[PDB]
Amino acid sequence: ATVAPDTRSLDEIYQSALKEGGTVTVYAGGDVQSQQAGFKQAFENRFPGIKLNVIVDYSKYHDARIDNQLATDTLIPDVVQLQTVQDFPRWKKQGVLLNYKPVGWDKVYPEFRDADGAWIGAYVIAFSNLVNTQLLNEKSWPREANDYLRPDLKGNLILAYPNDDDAVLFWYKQIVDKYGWEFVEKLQEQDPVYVRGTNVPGAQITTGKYSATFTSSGALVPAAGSVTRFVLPKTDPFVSWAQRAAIFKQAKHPESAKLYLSWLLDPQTQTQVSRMWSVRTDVAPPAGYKHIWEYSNTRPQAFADFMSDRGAVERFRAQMSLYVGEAKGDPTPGWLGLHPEVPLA
Ligand SMILES: [Mg+2]
Repeated sequence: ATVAPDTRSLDEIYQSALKEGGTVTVYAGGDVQSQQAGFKQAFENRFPGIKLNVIVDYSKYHDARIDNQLATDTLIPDVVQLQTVQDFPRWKKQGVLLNYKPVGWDKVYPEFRDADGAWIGAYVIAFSNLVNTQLLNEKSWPREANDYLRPDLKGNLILAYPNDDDAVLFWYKQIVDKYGWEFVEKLQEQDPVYVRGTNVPGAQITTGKYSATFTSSGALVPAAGSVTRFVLPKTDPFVSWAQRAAIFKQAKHPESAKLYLSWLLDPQTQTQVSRMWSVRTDVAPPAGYKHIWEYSNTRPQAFADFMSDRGAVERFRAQMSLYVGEAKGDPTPGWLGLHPEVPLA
């Protein structure tokens, strides 16, 4: 089906959405439900009477959950938004996605959108250095990969399990490409602490238990008095991608789903709610930064290309497992089962 970019205002979409019962359900990729709390609060304040029933789980479990619900005709969500970006062209070809070009679709950087409107990049996430600014002075913030091998960072590092999250894994793929397996070998001698949940390193660094990590997201504009800082490398690669979102063809609440996606793309949402880069060409990067596509030391399309070859990803993941061990501990989102209809208690 051929569609044109939505020309309606948010309020015009919103009045139309209100007829649907006052709830839109979103299966969103993430480590913990709290990561979506800001979006939920902003959305529900902006559109009174419509609840953003967003449900967080690892992307690698949400996509399987959607595949199984499709197979059994028990589909629950209106919208899916994940970092497993290779799923979206597959679901498109399967015919289960609603072609919709949201408000602002024309301004989305072309590689961050499906040409027919089958899916859209919602916002940009990047994984790189996160440092404790009270433990480390600015001149000593580690920024390059080999900075983490210096003696005064031994025992002071906490890291997300690369074998539990493919975006984390891709950071290592790039670094091994450049510096070889010797980097991973030397890194283990630093006695890093590995954890599940990409939220956890930043959480424990904030409390002062660790000094730094190199596979974390973070605010480009930190809040006043923040003890942490997201810091890019000067030269070394970092990971970035556009989180992908789509509406299902069988969505029970298509107008509300449309509202959500159009709201995500709004310039205010892109700069005031989303905490990193925007997918839009007409949205200024935060002061001090360039557009994500202007950094020579990251390539969002490289993550997508990586994720398309499951065999290559698996082989690299398995080798990393031999260096860091099996991913230990409980899954941070909790265990949602096959048919979560609301967030966990
Ligand atoms: Mg030792």
